[PDB]
Amino acid sequence: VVVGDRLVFLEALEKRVYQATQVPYPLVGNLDVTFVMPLGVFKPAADRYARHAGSFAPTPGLPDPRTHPPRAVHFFNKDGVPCHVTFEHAMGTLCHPSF
Amino acid sequence: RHAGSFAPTPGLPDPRTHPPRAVHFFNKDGVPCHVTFEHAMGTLCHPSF
Amino acid sequence: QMLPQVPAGLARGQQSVCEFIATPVSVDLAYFRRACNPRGRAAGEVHGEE
Amino acid sequence: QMLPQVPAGLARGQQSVCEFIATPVSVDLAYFRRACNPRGRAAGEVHGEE
Amino acid sequence: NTLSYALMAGYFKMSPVAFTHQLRRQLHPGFALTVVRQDRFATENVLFA
Repeated sequence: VVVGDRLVFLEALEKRVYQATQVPYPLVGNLDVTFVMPLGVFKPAADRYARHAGSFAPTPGLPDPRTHPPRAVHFFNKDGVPCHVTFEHAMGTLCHPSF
Repeated sequence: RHAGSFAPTPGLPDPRTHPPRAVHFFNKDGVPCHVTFEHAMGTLCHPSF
Repeated sequence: QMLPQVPAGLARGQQSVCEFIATPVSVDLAYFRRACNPRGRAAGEVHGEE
Repeated sequence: QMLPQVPAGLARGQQSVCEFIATPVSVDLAYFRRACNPRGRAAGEVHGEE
Repeated sequence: NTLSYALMAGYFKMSPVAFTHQLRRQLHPGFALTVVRQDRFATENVLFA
């Protein structure tokens, strides 16, 4: 196959070799990333604002549960199912003689 | 531009009407980076004033 | 002596491990919106000497 | 002489320097929206010779 | 009125035995944690020589 101005081979080695043997193929790499997320930070008084007048209105006759300082997070799993993280799980760190 | 475009935390005065004392802008790679009066000390606090 | 119980059945890929780092509540949120360092000082090595 | 020091940072390219000029607060904000001159008077060019 | 509750809530101990009840009983101590975690992704490379 010709690419650019060069004339290079093009091979797949899954059928001629590696086929029907218990050794994995060595081009299936393994990328690595590291995620971080803040848990319970609290923003100052200036940047606490509704983007619209019609907010996430709570039930009429109750105090809004939104302005309260948050204590949990939310994200997505591999498949996509929601899965949350709360201070409760941090018990394995802040409850130990190491503290 | 609109009635309730923004809204403070209800039960608190909005800090939006106050005269501003800082400016925000973007950096070389888009990370926010502000500058305000506090930096201008090296210019407004000197005998050359 | 000492061995985490082997689970019965896995639903998805191998399970990750999460840690926890104390940090003052008043840290600037935007420090986390872009790529950041969990330390707080972004030293590393590539940009900066000993 | 007066050098600050040799930092270990080198964050993102060399870092510029910002200045500060006094100005009456009642200055027309519209003067900064388009291109302008910080001195207020656009002199210097073949605009005016005398 | 609310300053009273603020001052009172700012009177809980800080020790694993106190965190034991605090964290579990839905109260927010004066921290802010940073969750970290590492993942791995199988990819399809294209090597040249």
